[PDB]
Amino acid sequence: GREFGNLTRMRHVISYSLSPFEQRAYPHVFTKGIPNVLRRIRESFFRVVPQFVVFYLIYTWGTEEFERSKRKNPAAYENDK
Amino acid sequence: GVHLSSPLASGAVANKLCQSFQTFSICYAETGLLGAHFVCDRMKIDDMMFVLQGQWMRLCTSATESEVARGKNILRNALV
Repeated sequence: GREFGNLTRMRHVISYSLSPFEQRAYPHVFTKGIPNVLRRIRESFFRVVPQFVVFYLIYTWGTEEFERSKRKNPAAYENDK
Repeated sequence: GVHLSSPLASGAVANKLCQSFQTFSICYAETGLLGAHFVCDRMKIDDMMFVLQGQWMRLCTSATESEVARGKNILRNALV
């Protein structure tokens, strides 16, 4: 079960391969590669991105509220007189 | 004999690797096919490939005259 000699029992399968020296290292990396990457990105965009956008909104508001708190209070001095 | 044979055949029976093997050169009008052919038990394929390639590499160098002389006699006898 841990040696290539005996791992599983398969039947009726064929495989075809070519030598590394008989083929290009970057085949269709301009017409077929980029579109596949775009498919990958698009297929998982809405599953991740939006949550991290919420994080950014929480981060900005926080900082804004923190600084907003340190501003002096005109309502604590109107009557101080 | 267990080790009384060509080096590959001697290895074929030292750890009981091969069940049979042969060498061939199928020539055509403009091309051909050098190589070898062998049967294997399921758990011994890797060893036979290692030994076979070693002998080819050993022939690409380290070629003793006596071994060549034996090959020539075999070829003469087989041809006739």
